[PDB]
Amino acid sequence: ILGGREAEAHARPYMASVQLNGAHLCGGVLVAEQWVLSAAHCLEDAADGKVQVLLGAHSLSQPEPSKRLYDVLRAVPHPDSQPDTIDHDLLLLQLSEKATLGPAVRPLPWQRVDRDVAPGTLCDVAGWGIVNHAGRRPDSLQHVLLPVLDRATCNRRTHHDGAITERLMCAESNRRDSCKGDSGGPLVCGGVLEGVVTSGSRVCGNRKKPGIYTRVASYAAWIDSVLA
Ligand SMILES: Cn1cc(NC(=O)N2CCC[C@H]2C(=O)Nc2cccc(OC(F)(F)F)c2)c2ccccc21
Repeated sequence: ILGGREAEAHARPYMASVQLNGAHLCGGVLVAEQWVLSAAHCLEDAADGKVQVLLGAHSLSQPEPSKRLYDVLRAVPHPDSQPDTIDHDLLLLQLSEKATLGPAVRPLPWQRVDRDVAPGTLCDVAGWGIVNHAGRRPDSLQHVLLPVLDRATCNRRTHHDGAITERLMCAESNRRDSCKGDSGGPLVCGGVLEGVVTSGSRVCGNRKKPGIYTRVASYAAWIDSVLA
């Protein structure tokens, strides 16, 4: 997260760190007792690496009573996701058992009504991604509040030049932004999950290249099918 602040520890009990061989790789969001949603590109060339999900965390490194590292029974990328596109960039991770719930670990309600978030709506995105251009990695969860950017602006040639489909949304990226390592994490608006940070390499903090988020409401039936 660029231009953000250290999050209040455990105030986002849905927040997941998706880890590969013990290192933070991507954000994710607990959406059911046994299921974490993230981005499909996260597991590109993950091969047979050990994929785990850390729940209940603030610090990646320090002991906390609510922190638990879960193994993953199933990783389910969206069938239409592809390495060279930003489309359908969702991943569902089935934990090896249902998560132990409490004040620091709780699924987030998620949007099923397929209607756009209004431009200017202030939404929260959190993550353990890089916090500066040097690539400094924070030990603890960071967050930033970002206004939703209208799709027409986001689609201007100067911005993302027609790439933003009805299944995607954008947020402003003027100094405050998601960045490398924040992919897969949640964009939350009014206490409901609306977006998942896409996992394509994108310059961070430049107003001319807004953040892109997959609209969870557009994939409601897919999320349901995988859980079933
Ligand atoms: C906006 N933005 C999104 C990008 N993509 C992206 O993050 N990923 C693609 C799928 C995997 C994930 C990733 O690279 N994770 C990763 C890798 C190494 C360390 C690490 O820990 C960390 F963050 F440094 F603390 C995290 C991305 C990449 C570059 C620039 C902007 C970028």
